[PDB]
This record gives sequence, structure tokens and C-alpha cells, in this order.
Amino acid sequence: MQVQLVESGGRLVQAGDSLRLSCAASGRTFTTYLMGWFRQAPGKEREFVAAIRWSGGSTYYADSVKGRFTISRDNAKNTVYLQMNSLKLEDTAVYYCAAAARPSYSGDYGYTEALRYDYWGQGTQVTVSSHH
Amino acid sequence: NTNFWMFGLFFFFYFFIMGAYFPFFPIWLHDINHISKSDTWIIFAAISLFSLLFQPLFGLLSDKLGLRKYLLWIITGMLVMFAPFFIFIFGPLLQYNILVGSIVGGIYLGFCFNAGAPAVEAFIEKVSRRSNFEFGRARMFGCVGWALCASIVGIMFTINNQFVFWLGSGCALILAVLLFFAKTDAFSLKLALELFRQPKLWFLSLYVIGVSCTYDVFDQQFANFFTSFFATGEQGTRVFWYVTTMGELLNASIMFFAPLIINRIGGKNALLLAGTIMSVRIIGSSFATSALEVVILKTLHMFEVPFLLVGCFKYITSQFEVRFSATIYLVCFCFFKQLAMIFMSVLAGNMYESIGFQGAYLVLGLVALGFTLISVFTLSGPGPLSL
Repeated sequence: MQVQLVESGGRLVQAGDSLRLSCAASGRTFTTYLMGWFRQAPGKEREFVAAIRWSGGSTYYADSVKGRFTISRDNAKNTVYLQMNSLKLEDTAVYYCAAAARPSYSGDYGYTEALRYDYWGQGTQVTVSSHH
Repeated sequence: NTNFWMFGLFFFFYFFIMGAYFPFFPIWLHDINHISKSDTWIIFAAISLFSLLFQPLFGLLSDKLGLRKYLLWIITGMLVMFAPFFIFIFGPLLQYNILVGSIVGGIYLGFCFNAGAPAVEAFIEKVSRRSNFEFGRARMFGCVGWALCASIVGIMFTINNQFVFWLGSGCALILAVLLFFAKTDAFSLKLALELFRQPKLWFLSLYVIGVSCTYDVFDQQFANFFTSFFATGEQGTRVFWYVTTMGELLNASIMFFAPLIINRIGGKNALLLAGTIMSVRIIGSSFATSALEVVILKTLHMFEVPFLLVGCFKYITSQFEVRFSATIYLVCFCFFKQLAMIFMSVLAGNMYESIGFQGAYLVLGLVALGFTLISVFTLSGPGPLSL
């Protein structure tokens, strides 16, 4: 299938500051039916952050991040955003975008299940300070 | 009434036993026989193969026997091995030894269910016009019997996933009982071939390859496309069955008035109307931006079964000689529907990776809608121009 996702954003930021992540998609323009951000540190695993669906722009975010993050899109130029405000210290971890497109056998996966998406982007780490 | 209550309860216990089999079977390969999802994609590939030579074969017999119950005795006979057969047989036979060996035993089904359910519909349909009741009635029992069993696979499915089966096997002898007590009182195969040159069959079948084949393929990945509309795969799926369980009761209720609606509108508008809700559901699925939508949408299924099942018989009986009702049912709405369902289901797969879902379904609508619209003119009878 090979469409591909390119993250930008991420940098060091101070506790309480802002960042804007963007995810471009080279191929796409029919398939991907839904876009999401997922993050990973160490200690623990891949964690769902936010999801949205091109057509319509319905958004979902796992509790731990509501009101703090905003996922948006802009078809018009193959790009989904994450506006991250009121950052913290826990918020440090590599952020990934993922897009859906085709199906795939089992007991089916939903809009927070990583295994659900058919594609991913490389990454762009985000470090929120304990200090500075 | 003698036949109505017996064959009405016959549907109830027959489709109850599809209950154990239909949504539970993939689970019992998945969990209880640890088979790999890479092996279950062949098992289904065989359960259909055999059916391809049972479905037409069941059509000619189901006519040659007429109202003789011999063919339905075999089915009720084979259904009794529900319980000993998966536990005793279908269980040990593909695990220790090459699946390819037990995969044949799968023929069981092809016989009982995929090519036997419509043979039960057709037979009870013939009886439905020797007694004084409508086929849509009594067939409506199938939905509630499927709903009843549907609620039980999941509930004891985690306390005794052997009783569901065992319970089903028990109903098979209840099914033998009702077949016995009910009391119910032609052609040759070379005249049967005559229909295949008659150009009135190629139009009806065209409708099946067009509308019904496209519909039954679509409703194949739907699930995978619905789960994505809830948070977690388990919460998403959990809501699905609820839709299936609940919407079938509507379907049964819908079928209840179905035959009255069907009797005047006429057979052709019955199929056209069925083709429409299938067409609208195909194109509607593409424009999905919320679940409360993907729920509604799954419900329409119950708005299209009543007309289709009830309607096709009204069509086949009305426009064709009744000396062939079972045959041209099991060859057009079953055989030709499944024969073409081998090929689309391929195509759909390629479309997904080629044009994802949204782009795929959209195509189904035009194809399903286009054919539906075309069969206002290819199908003989009274179109919607009459009202």
C-alpha cells in the first residue's frame, strides 16, 4: 500500500509551555479514513493520545490528556496537528502519528487500539523539563 | 392451524441451531481448538466449495420430492450430530492429523446449513400455500430463534462452551418431532434445463449477481469497519452484537407485516424496495462520521431482509411455474449468489488497499444502486410506475 507519514514538531519545552506537532502524508488521499497520535516512553508502552477522522473531524482523546491537547486536521494539505498546551513532566516521550486504511482479521480493533492502524510515522521526541 | 405452528416452530429451532454455528463457530476454531487464523481461512474455503454442489442438487430434489419430507428428514438427521460430532469428531480430527483431513468433515455444514437452510425455507414455502398462512409469518420465527440463541453463545460462552452445542443438538430431535407430527398433502430435469434458456431467469438472476451478491460481500468487512467506530475493539464489538440481537427482533416484527405489504405492492417492487435499502446502506456506509450512524446502518439490514426473503418467493411463484420454485430459488438466490460471491469478495479486497474503504463502499453503492435501478426494466412484472 505504502503511503507514509512524516512527523514534525517536538523539541525541548519547559514545564507549562506549548508545542505544535504536525503529521504530513505523502501518498494519501482516499484511503486513510482516520488519523491518530500515539506516544511512547520507556518504563511503559505505546499509549493512545488522540484520534480524528478526516471526513467531518470528529475527535477522541484518552482521558489523561483532554482539555490539554487538541487534534485537528487540514485535508487540503495532507496534515493532522496536535496542539499541546500546559505540558508537564510526564508528557515526555516519542510522539507518532498513525493512519487507517484497510481492514485486517481477528476480533477487531477500535480507535485507541494501536494494532488497529495500517501505517505509522517514524517519530519526533518531546521532552518536558523537570526544570528550566 | 396445523402446519403453521409446526413449521413455524421448525424455523425457531432450526435457526436456533444456526445460532450455535453462525457467530460462535469462528470462536470455537479461534479459542477452543487453538487453530490458527491462518488455518481458518481454508476451512471456510471448503465449507463453501461443497455447498456449490449441494445447493443446486438440493433444488432439484426439493422439487422432485415435492411435499415429501424425505430430504428434510436427512437434514434433521444430520443436525442431531451437532453435539457428538464437534466434540467427538470435528474436534480431534484436524488437530492431531492434517486439517485437510477434518476439513472434509466440514462438508457436514455445507449440507446442513449453507445449502440446507434455504431448502428448509423453500420446502416450508411450498407448505405455506397448501395451508392458510404467509411464508413471512412463521419464517419470522427464525429471527427470534436466532436472537434467543444469539444472546446464549456469549453468556455461557464463558462457563460451558459445550452446552451451546449440546443445547443445539437437543433441539435437533425437537426438530425431528415437529417434522413427524406435522401432516402435509410435476416435472423432469430436462424441463428444468428449459428455464436456463428462458430469458426471464437471466434477468432475475442478474438481480441476484448485481444486488444480492454485492450486498452479501459488503456485509463481510462491515464489522471491521464498525469496531473502528468505538473506542476499544472490545467495547466496539460488544455494541455490535447488541445491534444484531436487538435489530433482529425488529426484523421479525418487520417480517410480520411484510407479507401484507408484499401481497399488493407485488413481487417486483418487493425486490426493488429490498434492493433500495441495500443500495442506500451501501452508499450510506461510506459517509460515516459517527457510530450512532454505524448502528442505525446495521439496523437497516432488518429492513431489507423482510422484503427480500418474502419478496423473492412471491416473485418466483408469481412469474415462474411453481413446478420449479425450489430449484430457481436454490439456483438464483443461493447458487448464483454464492458463485458470484467468490469473485467480488476478491475484488473488494483489492479495492480496500487500492481505494481503502470509503472509496470502495462508494463504488458498491453505484453498482448495487445501478443494478437495482436497472432491474425495474429487466425484471418482468409491475414496476413502481403502477402506484
